[PDB]
Amino acid sequence: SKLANTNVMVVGGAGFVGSNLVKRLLELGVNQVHVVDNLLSAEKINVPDHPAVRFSETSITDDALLASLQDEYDYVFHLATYHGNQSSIHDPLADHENNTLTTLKLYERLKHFKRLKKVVYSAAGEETDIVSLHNNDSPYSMSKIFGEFYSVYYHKQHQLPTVRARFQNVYGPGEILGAGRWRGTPATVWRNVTPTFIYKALKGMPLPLENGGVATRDFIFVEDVANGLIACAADGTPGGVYNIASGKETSIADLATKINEITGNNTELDRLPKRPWDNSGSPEKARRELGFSADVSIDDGLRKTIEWTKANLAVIEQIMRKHDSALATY
Amino acid sequence: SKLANTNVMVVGGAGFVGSNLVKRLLELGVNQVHVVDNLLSAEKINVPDHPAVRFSETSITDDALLASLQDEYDYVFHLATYHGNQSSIHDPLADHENNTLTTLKLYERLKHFKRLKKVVYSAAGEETDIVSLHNNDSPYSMSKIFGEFYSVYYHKQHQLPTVRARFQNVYGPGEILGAGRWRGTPATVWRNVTPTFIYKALKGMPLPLENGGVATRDFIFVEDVANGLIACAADGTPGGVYNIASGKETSIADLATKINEITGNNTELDRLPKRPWDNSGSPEKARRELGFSADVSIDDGLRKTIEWTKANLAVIEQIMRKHDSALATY
Ligand SMILES: NC(=O)c1ccc[n+]([C@@H]2O[C@H](COP(=O)([O-])OP(=O)(O)OC[C@H]3O[C@@H](n4cnc5c(N)ncnc54)[C@H](O)[C@@H]3O)[C@@H](O)[C@H]2O)c1
Ligand SMILES: NC(=O)c1ccc[n+]([C@@H]2O[C@H](COP(=O)([O-])OP(=O)(O)OC[C@H]3O[C@@H](n4cnc5c(N)ncnc54)[C@H](O)[C@@H]3O)[C@@H](O)[C@H]2O)c1
Repeated sequence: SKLANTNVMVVGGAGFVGSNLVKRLLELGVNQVHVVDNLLSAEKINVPDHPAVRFSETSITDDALLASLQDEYDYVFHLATYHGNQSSIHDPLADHENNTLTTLKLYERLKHFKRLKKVVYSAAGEETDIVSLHNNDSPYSMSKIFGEFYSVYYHKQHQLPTVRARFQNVYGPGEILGAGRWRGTPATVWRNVTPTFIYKALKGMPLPLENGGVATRDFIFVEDVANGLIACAADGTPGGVYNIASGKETSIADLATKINEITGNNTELDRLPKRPWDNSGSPEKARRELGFSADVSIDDGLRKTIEWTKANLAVIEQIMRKHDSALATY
Repeated sequence: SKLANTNVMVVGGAGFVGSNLVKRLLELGVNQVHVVDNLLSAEKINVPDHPAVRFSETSITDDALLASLQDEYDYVFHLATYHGNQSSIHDPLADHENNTLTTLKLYERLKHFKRLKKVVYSAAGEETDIVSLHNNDSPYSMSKIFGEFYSVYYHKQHQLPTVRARFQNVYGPGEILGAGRWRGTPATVWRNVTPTFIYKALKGMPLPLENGGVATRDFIFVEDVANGLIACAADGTPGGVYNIASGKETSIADLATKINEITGNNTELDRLPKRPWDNSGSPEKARRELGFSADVSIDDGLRKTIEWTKANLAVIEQIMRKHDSALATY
């Protein structure tokens, strides 16, 4: 691997995608991983106790931390965000600090570093660089896009070797319901459909389907996402963008169906047939240019995710329970 | 006028466009104007000593000021920026604070105000709401676009009655060379081609043309811009965008030629013929929907601007001279 024996920074490295990227980097034989993470939406147990892992429990927007940074990194993965859509809507200023300003202050610091081979930014999901002012359901979605603007600017103006990796609907081990601090809404606990469904199935309760589960999504397993981020780092064109995607869609009804089959959850599912009006990212560029393919099936990824959830269920419950009081008063 | 007897806030109201908008608002018989301006790129003499004008010499990002704001405004004009392209490139963080965060914190505060009929945002120049990640020569240009994203979001999510007014190449009385603090580069003094040309012509010196002055621009007189902003306030569709534009292009060679004719500047101009490759915003929407037309000719506007510059030349020179030391060491 081009990443063997390298020094890498993972901003947001204690998070869901981050922690899995860190695991993989260590597997690939990196020299050092510097995790920078304020634990706003993460648990310390998702960092490793590793001699190669240095952990700064600090915001990447902290001026002292930024000024302390040395030109000793080959690669930077910028994965920090304000998790997620619902939280951002609740408090756009909390989102801005942890989602927009993060990227700007990081790049501003990194712009004169010469050891950097690649700076990989996790963007929201061929690849086009045209955007509408009207997309944008949340401050979160806007912050993600702003990070792409910054990634293009810093490349053009300062030759910062940025690569934007667009993904969506990641799932897998290491996504903990209720991870971090209360960010204003029940989505702090119920972060995403897949871990919510897995948790509820493991507890033997009915999976709540919205509108018969007709919505489809391209789910991608987190270990494929980690490998895709690494491919972007190694071989992605500076200034460029790649979809990191499975190219396969699964209905929420089928997601639920599979989670129930795997867990043994015997409870009813109110599912409806999908109609053309219910749903009216290509992986080709990454495949062709980076040799990257996200090949873990929804069935295999779900099994792995459920296995991890089962093994860590008590810990996850203790973490969920810290938000009981905020949940009850929401 | 719909603005007669209203309470209006002008963020950035001590500036070039702002001060002229304030003058016009007072002419239209507004009840109160609250100018909020940190004077970062403005002079106090551009505010009026008026019983109707309240001046807060404070950033619009100041938390105390924001929390102090009352639901007592009919109209808000958000004209603050970090002046301008060159400065923003020099210090993207200074730009962010005074160009991106300004809009976000303002809107976040204004979002539950009920007396607001319109919030008018000065954007950078039919009207489309699709943008490229690759436009964007500066952090300034990105901040302007981000403000449009915010203006659309806050309208959709919170019914904030935003109107984006896109203009460019404003000129006229009240633009003072060297206004405000040093923002890192000589552009602090030499702000824009028109006042630079007028100042130099009045001093009897050769106007410096770049590449024979083949570049063309749609110049618009500041009093037309003020009236256009007022039309947006009165009649602009919430969530909407309008070009505020003359629809007429002038070459920098012709700009220079006219300034020399008006001032009597007898010095040479190195001008070249414009070729098709030298230059390879429609006013129709504003005309049709708002009854607005920017009809002041380049010849008439230049005369008015030169007259004002002549009358205030000593004051402008004293203001320019404060940057002598920063100029000499740049
Ligand atoms: N999971 C998905 O389906 C998905 C989809 C598209 C894009 N993304 C992007 O992937 C990246 C990782 O997201 P995730 O799903 O792992 O969520 P996450 O919340 O688990 O991870 C983000 C991490 O950023 C950290 N963080 C927040 N503010 C910080 C700050 N100021 N300084 C340093 N760290 C800070 C959090 O504590 C957390 O560990 C994000 O940039 C996100 O927007 C995720
Ligand atoms: N003049 C043009 O050709 C042009 C073209 C397109 C758009 N605009 C836009 O028009 C608006 C006015 O620009 P201008 O040309 O009058 O420049 P300007 O610099 O004279 O005015 C901007 C004002 O904002 C103030 N300001 C800066 N930071 C502030 C803050 N944090 N809080 C409150 N006030 C702050 C400055 O002190 C200044 O008075 C801007 O939004 C600008 O981006 C101007």
